[PDB]
Amino acid sequence: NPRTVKITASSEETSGENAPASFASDGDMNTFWHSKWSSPAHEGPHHLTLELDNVYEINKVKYAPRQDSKNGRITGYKVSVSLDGENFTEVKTGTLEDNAAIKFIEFDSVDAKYVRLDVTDSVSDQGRGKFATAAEVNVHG
Ligand SMILES: OC[C@H]1O[C@@H](O)[C@H](O)[C@@H](O)[C@H]1O
Ligand SMILES: [Ca+2]
Repeated sequence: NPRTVKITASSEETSGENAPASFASDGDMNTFWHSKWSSPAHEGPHHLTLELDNVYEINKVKYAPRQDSKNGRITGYKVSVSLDGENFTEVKTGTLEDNAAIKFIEFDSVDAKYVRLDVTDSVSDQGRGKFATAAEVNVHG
């Protein structure tokens, strides 16, 4: 029910491959957002912010890792909510297992128009923290 109308990111890759932030919001597990890795690489801090079409009561973020590589797989996160897009309130901080499984970050119900996923840690095939990727990210109530 919470519907993402817009997604913005710290950075995105569109030169070395086509991996824009919108690819984290397109319902397709075969497309991923990637932080900019082509020179000059953006090495963080990485984040993804979802703008919803209304204020929703939310209690879960789904984070589906890219399925073809561990590059940018998020292992450390903060989730924050906002009504205006500038003033955020942290609702959850934690770690995520280093595997390709869809992750479900759960917290007490809270109103949000914007949901920001800040990366505090990530892994790579090779590395830590340099990249961030997501096949899909969305929010649920
Ligand atoms: O160096 C970063 C890059 O590494 C590549 O091997 C991978 O195909 C890209 O998606 C990107 O993660
Ligand atoms: Ca996708």
